[PDB]
Order: sequence, then structure tokens, then C-alpha cells
Amino acid sequence: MQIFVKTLTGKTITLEVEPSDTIENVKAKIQDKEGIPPDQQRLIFAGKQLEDGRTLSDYNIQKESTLHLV
Ligand SMILES: [Zn+2]
Ligand SMILES: [Zn+2]
Ligand SMILES: [Zn+2]
Repeated sequence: MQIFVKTLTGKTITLEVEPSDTIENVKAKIQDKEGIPPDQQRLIFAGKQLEDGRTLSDYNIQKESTLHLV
């Protein structure tokens, strides 16, 4: 499936993922896209701070959903 991530510069990046992908997996994809080390990444979805060990599905993150990097 596909989700979007807003960077600290307002840039929108597109990620191909799956419902079971963990937030840690997503941070690795963001690192590849933008070069940001995972430990410097903090993600938010619908006002929820996302934990590395939980999955997109766990957070109700759907197709075409947008996540925020802070
Ligand atoms: Zn798979
Ligand atoms: Zn995956
Ligand atoms: Zn926003």
C-alpha cells in the first residue's frame, strides 16, 4: 500500500508499505529516501506518537494516509 510522510521542510515523500510494516521499517524507508538516521526520526499520525515496534495497521494507518515527521 502507499502512504505519505511530511518532512521537517514540508516536503512530501511517498512510501510503498504494507499493513504489517512496523514503524521501525518505515523509519528505515525514510532514511533511504531522505538520509535521516532513524534515531533522529519521530513520527506522528492523527496526533499519536508512533512507536517503532507497532505496525501501521495497529495505528489504523490506511491506504494513502499521511504521517508527520517532527
Ligand atoms: Zn509482505
Ligand atoms: Zn515491509
Ligand atoms: Zn500536516
